[PDB]
Amino acid sequence: ASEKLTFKTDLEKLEREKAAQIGVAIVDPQGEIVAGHRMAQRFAMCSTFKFPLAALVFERIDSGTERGDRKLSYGPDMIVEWSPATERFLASGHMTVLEAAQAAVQLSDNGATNLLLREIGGPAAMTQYFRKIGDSVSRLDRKEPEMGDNTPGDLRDTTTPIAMARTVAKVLYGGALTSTSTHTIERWLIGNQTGDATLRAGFPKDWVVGEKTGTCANGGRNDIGFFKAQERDYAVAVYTTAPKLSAVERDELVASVGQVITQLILSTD
Repeated sequence: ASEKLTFKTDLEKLEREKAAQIGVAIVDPQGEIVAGHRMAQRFAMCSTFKFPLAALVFERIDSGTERGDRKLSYGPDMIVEWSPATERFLASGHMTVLEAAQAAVQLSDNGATNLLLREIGGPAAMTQYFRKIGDSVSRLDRKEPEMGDNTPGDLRDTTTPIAMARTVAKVLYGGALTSTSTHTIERWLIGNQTGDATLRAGFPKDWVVGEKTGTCANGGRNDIGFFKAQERDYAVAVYTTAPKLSAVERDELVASVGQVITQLILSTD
């Protein structure tokens, strides 16, 4: 209670001084709440949905309705803003399911994400997967990049911190995927290339951390994932809205939230 009050007060200070709204949820591996802030306020998911999308793909691999080495053909029509791996593989004419999923998770590659969405039935099928694993909140309505428009008040392409944190825990800890598929996605999250300056920059350097970032128009900056601290496993979701901050200052904001999280966790002994 005392620690939870410091958590709240310190996030409210960041919110007030950075003119930002901060949504956080921390859950244990079974989805029980450790701490939260605006945890049931809706925020645009931005690229954070690419981690659940990968989980959906591995579920189809686990079930035999997809194969990771299946070649997904495409042309230049699939290149959109921020498609670094898709652009590199374009001349070869395809990416495999697994290549696309790894680029979506680790580089946030939009073309690779849309390639997978083409294959699994689109935003509706992403939403259906959320519902299947117990998430009645998260919804994908659009492909990239327009799903990141983050029009104020729009409930399309949103989640809440608590719903997403519980989805992360379900995927990583609650048996949604085989051990092999779970480990593959865990390692992709640890080796993510886009999160060096966000949440994991605010955590102690010996905590094992893996996460997926998101950036939206109108000041969305998010980071979801998992961390292992003091031999305890957690799932975490951070969504922020800071319209007036610079991109670097939003990075710093999420890292600061990581520090506030750390101080709560360390006050469990």
